[PDB]
Amino acid sequence: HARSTGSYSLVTQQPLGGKAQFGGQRFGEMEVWALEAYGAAYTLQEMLTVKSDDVNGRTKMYKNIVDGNHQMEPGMPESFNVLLKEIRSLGINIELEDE
Amino acid sequence: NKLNRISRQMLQEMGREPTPEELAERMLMPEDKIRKVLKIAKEPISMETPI
Amino acid sequence: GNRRIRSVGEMAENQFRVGLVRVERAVKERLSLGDLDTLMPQDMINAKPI
Amino acid sequence: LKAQTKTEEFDAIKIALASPDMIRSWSFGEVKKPETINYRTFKPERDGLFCARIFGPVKDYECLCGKYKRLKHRGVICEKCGVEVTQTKVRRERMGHIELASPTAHIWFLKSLPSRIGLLLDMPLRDIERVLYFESYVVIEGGMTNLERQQILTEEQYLDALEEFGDEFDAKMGAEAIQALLKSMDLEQECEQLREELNETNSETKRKKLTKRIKLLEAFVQSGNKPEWMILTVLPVLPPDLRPLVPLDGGRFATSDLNDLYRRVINRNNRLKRLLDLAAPDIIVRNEKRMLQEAVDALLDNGRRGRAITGSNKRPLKSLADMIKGKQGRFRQNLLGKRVDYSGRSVITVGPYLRLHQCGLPKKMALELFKPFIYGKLELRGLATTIKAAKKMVEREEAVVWDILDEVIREHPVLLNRAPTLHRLGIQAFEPVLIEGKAIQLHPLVCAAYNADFDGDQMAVHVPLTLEAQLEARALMMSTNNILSPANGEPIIVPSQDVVLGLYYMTRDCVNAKGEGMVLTGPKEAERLYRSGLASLHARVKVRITEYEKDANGELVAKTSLKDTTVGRAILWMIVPKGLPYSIVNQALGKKAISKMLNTCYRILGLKPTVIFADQIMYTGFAYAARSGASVGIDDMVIPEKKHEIISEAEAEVAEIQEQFQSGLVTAGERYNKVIDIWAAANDRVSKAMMDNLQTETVINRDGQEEKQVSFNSIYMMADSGARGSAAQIRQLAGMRGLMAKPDGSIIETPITANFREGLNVLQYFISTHGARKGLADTALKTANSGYLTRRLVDVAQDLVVTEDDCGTHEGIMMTPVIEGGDVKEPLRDRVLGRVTAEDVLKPGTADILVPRNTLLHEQWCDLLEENSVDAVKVRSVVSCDTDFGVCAHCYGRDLARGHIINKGEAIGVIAAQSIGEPGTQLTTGGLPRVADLFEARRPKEPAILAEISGIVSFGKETKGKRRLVITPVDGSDPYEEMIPKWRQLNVFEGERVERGDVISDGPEAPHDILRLRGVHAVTRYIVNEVQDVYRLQGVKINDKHIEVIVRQMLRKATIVNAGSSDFLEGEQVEYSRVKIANRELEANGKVGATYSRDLLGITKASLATESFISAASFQETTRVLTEAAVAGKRDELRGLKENVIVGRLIPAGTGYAYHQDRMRRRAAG
Amino acid sequence: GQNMRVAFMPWNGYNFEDSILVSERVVQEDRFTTIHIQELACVSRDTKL
Amino acid sequence: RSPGVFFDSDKGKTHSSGKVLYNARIIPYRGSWLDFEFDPKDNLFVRID
Amino acid sequence: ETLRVDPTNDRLSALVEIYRMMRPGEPPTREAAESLFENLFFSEDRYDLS
Amino acid sequence: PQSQLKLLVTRGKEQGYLTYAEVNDHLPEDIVDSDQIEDIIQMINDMGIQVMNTADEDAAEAAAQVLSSVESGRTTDPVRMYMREMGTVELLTREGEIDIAKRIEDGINQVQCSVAEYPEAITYLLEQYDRVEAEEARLSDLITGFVD
Amino acid sequence: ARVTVQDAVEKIGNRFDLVLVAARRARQMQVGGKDPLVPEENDKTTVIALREIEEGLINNQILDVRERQEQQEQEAAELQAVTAIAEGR
Ligand SMILES: [Mg+2]
Ligand SMILES: [Zn+2]
Ligand SMILES: [Zn+2]
Repeated sequence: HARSTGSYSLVTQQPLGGKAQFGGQRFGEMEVWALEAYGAAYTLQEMLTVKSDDVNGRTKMYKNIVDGNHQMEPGMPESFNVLLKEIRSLGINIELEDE
Repeated sequence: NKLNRISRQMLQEMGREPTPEELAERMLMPEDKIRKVLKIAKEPISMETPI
Repeated sequence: GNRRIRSVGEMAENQFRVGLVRVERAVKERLSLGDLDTLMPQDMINAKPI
Repeated sequence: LKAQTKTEEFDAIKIALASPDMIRSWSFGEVKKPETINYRTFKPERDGLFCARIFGPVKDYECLCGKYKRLKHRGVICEKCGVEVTQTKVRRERMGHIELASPTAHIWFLKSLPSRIGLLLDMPLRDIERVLYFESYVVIEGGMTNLERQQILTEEQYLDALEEFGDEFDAKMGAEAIQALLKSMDLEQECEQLREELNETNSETKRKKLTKRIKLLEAFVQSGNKPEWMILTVLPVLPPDLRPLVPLDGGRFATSDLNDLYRRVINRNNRLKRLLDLAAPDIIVRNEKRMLQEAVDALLDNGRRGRAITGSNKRPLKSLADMIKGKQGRFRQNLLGKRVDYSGRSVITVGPYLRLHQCGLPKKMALELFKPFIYGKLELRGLATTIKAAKKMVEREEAVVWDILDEVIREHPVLLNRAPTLHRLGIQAFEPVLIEGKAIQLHPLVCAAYNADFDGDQMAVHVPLTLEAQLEARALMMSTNNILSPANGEPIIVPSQDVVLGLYYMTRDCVNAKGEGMVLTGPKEAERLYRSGLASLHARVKVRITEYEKDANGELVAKTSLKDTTVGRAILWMIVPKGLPYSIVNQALGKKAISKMLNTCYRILGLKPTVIFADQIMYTGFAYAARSGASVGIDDMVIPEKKHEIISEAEAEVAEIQEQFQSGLVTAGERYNKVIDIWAAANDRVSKAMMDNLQTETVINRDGQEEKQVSFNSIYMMADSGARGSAAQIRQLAGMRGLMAKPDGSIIETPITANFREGLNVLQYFISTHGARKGLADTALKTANSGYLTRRLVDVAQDLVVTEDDCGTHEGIMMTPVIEGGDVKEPLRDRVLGRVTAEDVLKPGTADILVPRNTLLHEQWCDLLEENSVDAVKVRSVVSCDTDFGVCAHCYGRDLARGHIINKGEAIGVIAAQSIGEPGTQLTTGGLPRVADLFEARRPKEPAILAEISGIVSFGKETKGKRRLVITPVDGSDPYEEMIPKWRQLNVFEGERVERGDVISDGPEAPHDILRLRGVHAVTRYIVNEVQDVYRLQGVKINDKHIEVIVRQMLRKATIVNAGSSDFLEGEQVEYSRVKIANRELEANGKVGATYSRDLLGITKASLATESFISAASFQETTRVLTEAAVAGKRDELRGLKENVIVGRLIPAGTGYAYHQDRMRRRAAG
Repeated sequence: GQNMRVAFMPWNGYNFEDSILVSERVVQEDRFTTIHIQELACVSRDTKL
Repeated sequence: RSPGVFFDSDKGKTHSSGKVLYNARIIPYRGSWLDFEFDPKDNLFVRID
Repeated sequence: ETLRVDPTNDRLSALVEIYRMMRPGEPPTREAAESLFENLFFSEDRYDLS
Repeated sequence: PQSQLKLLVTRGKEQGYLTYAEVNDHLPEDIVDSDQIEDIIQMINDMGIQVMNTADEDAAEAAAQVLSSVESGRTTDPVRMYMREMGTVELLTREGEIDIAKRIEDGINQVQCSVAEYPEAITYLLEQYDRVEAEEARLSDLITGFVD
Repeated sequence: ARVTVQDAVEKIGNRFDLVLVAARRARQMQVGGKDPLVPEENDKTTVIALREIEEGLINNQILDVRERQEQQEQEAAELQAVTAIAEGR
């Protein structure tokens, strides 16, 4: 199996095969530890932000990939944002401080 | 409810069940409605339904 | 010797039994308020349960 | 400069209680109706759970009614239906709310066993609930009459008390009562009273709870939270897109259960409003209020209570807390796993032709993976008009695109990963080589690191998109950049099986062969002699070789001589680079020697030579192994000729003992043991028959009659070289196999006489079955055990990362060889290798400094220490490092994929845990659970008690439950008397003196005791030595370092003893404490600095302590953590690995370490 | 399955772990060839449109 | 497990007393379980299901 | 000794305690205790060893 | 001779471990709840865990557990508290219904008579009917009909 | 290709800073503001940058100096343009 950019899940935006075109491989916690043991932060950030959970980051990246510019403008992963809303839906006020 | 009523006798009376267009003849209305009515009436499936 | 083996027939008999108890409840339920000679062992017993 | 308002790159996070108005701030409208959609035109009904007016348009930049459909009109609020035309994504953002008719308790705060309302009010739970359900009245601010403030009453009691006092007395019931309670409460006054009451009465029971509660109170005050907010006025509604009504095939819909729940809440609330306006009797409105409470509670956390079920479905509907928690243990999305783009996977193959730095990548796979790159390049050179045209081209697979792919693949690395990822080497970067086929070709030498067989294991590929990811992949994750195990310096690139049998068959000698005794100018004509069939590959021959040495200062010295060697070794020498001695290839070349060759090559010539050397070694290995014609026949396994006889004699033994049992000379158990022993001996006899016979039995002649050497028999060559097979397994092939044991344990006397070469009759096999099974079970389970251990270990370490460079402490631990029982169960050189010296050590004579102060001890240095007779070296460790909140590189050590000292910012906790847990599959009191118990600090079953204080001791009192031991210190007082249960046999001499930490009894010792009584270094030695005993017993190499960092994490906490700054019994960070006292030793009070006591915490307990609540909310129990953090208004500053992983930004380590550094400095500054 | 001529010997590492090295004669003779049958369906449904 | 009566021990681990223990269990094909079990005080007990 | 640990006295008392054990939280009834206990192991409907 | 909950606690501590079944029956006859256990396993688990590895602090994990033992009556489930709260109200007697209804009549007729004694209550009706015949309103929105 | 970064690591000792600096340089080349300091073998900007580190003609100091110079290279251009913005007075 192989995938570059396929379909995406509605609830949380994450790679999901809907066409029999398969969803991406699952990057687990142990793999994250593997990237953590290596000094590679950017590989990890792009792994769990732009390549996967960032709804803006994925397209904003794709345009750069085709433009011939390798960068990332990560933003915030949609999962943690959903978790912000889920926590904040309770009597719990969660805020992002400073600047 | 009426449509549910009609399906009662014809359940074993027709050997399986009345044809999808048959209960429509019992009704006093355009009879094509059976599809649509039988459709929209269905409740959504819980999205957390385990597979 | 303390371990018993079942098979398809036995289990199918169990499930069919369940269908029969859930249909039994309905049969008694209808036989509660029933009229005399009008209803027959059709209107009570359904297909869908079994 | 004005700070900012609109979105920037935020720092930290804050969590707290929500105000009704604060809640209304998020809300862009109130949802007044349970309705969702119109049922025909599926558009949302206005102000309902799904609404365009409150939340957002159903389609991008398009008003609901359809008045303004143009992308021009944007900030316009339509006249017909108040809906601002904007992207539909804002239907995933905007919140909502509901105004509750009656107050409602927040179930998380009500029941989350710190019942927060309860312990804030000092009011028991059952009273609060009895009030909430209107089952009794509760007083509020009872004034001065007859009654306590928090006192609860009943119907009659309330009526009576009311009749007595109309005013200056107050009572309510239900949620309103609890709200009034909380609101009326003044924290300040309560504090003022609690301090005095604390000061007056002296009792442990009193002031303990007193001080705990005042601490809680002042914490709640500083939080900013106010009690009222625990009682819900406004109930926020989650955005519709996060609880979708989206349609499906066949016209059917599907939706989240949150819609059902919210619908219930709304309906019951509205009915409550109506019943209020209709003036219903109390019996009704109360029931409606209780139903509302139930509805809200079920909406928030449905875990508690009776778990309401969704419509038409038995399964309980999933609530918001169940949305946050998720399931499958503790997993919050960024943890359990995430689907990732630009990736793939497939079955893998060999590809021995590959260089170590590359891997075969299937054509189609590489095409699909690099698709955007291919588009970009295609329209970059001008082969394609536009991106669409590029798509159409590669979709047509026109012949050109392939070459374009060859361009984008060249310097662009890819990531390879296997399923059981343990150590960091589980993922390795390679350079793609286009392959015709659907299988991934993986370099053989890497098969060791992955633990990947070729029996159908699958591997996955990832693409390093951004520039930084490519460079991270090449300079870190690259195959060739990691040639060494992070656990220990030994090479992981060590040749596996075919290759080592190749070099073994090559480098070896028989007694007589072609060209025996002749002489040749060099390796060139040696190989030239062999390849022409004139000279045998293995023959005793003197040849002239030129070996170099770099022993001159930074310079290679050349020398040449006549060496007595074999043709094969001479041929092999052509590969060996530069300064390596010929001596390394003049041996028999086993797996260990072939490993030490590569190792020495690395510690001498450097990285590149070691890499290319390794490659050539693999190639020649496979080559000569192929040429060798090594096979395995049925006659290759030789059964001892004397086997049957040994069988017969032991079988005489069993009947001798049988006849003895028949005559009653021996008992049953004794007979059993005897027979079992004689069979157990027979096994070893046959084993050491077949071993000799399979070993030296080749008898051949050189010019004389006879002579004998090591056999050229195939299976022996395999087992001996280290290719595969072992004396145990060969034993099971030729000689009899074991004395198989039933499931119980009562090993069956009659062993398995027959072997595999012979036929196994029915029984024998039937018994072999069991013994096999369990074996399958353990190797399968201990997988899960190993994994779990790794998890606890990375959880206890994690954020620990090299931070400072050199702390500059003289402190360290004393390193000596282990010297267990007989000679040297582990050397000194190994223990001190790659480690820094604490202080300059000396020769037997002094004023002579060989190793000055702190210098990394490498191969040469350790060899210098070996030259001299030095028996011990003081070494700096991670456990003694003075650096707060991390480890300095100077103290840590060297070991890495590179022989150089550890880099600044490398995360050592993760690799420590990984290196400890990876071999843990190979582990079997003893075993892996022993390791677990060790790291958990658990007190043993029947422990030994150490002497509490030095000085002469005596046995006091008499027998009741214990016989008291009274200690008598020479100079000091003797308040210490320990009551030791006397039914346990003692050790200590009643007439002799015993030092503190002596043996007052035998048996295992609790590490807590070792820490407290003996020392920090004593206990840090105990742990490491015990766990290393467990590992080394199984033949596992793990450097002391990793275990030492785990220990450092274990002792992280401490308990204060004296005072002058912080509270008495507080468990707190040694880092925090030491920082505060070292800061308090000067300035401040002259010295008010407080004493403490270091504390040992089990790994699973030490993992519990984390500053970041986002981190804790992951692996711990989510609800309790969120609540407990929320009431305190805890502000998560991030700073750690896990939290930054969750929030999805660069890890505060490795490459991102610079970022997080700079930023951390910019913050809390000008 | 199909029985066949097999030789035990390392062949240039291509048989490295458990890996199998197969002659072209085998794939040519079409003996190990397998036949698969896939059932694909197309659904003509009813939508409000 | 076959329907009928079943006599077990639970020796060792129970209450770490080494006193063992003894329990009988009546398992019907269909119906409620009838359990009988001792305790360290040698007092016989009964539990349904 | 078991009898010494027995809180009950007569048949009805024991039936009440058993009914309260099976279905707690709710008030017992004579007909309910009898019905339950007889319907557990003694009923041809709810019980079979076959 | 009595106090229940100590014993499952004090035993659970001395054994160091208790099966998930061990606590269920050893629990007092007071708290039988299913979701009761859910948080109390966490309670006993941080202080000496058996979920069939913890915090050695204990202390408050007992005092609060005893607070949960005193919190063990009212099973909540508002169906219950309702059925019971309404179960207090006494049944009506055939004559009592007539009594209550008569009281109703007295009250409502009182407020009606009080309305009729207000001059503005008259004038308003007059002006409203003046609006009705002026086509500024309808007859149905003023009167439901008189007696008739 | 560059098989072993050992020499590049040798130059700048941090080895993470190697990745960072080489990334900066590889960016200078990839989206072109600049051109290689060593002959391009068809090696992509990654490997070219690494080579540039190996030859010791590229590192944090050098890059920072060059960029700081360029700030004034552009500052000298707008010298008339921005001083023409006296309208702020
Ligand atoms: Mg395998
Ligand atoms: Zn509109
Ligand atoms: Zn240090």
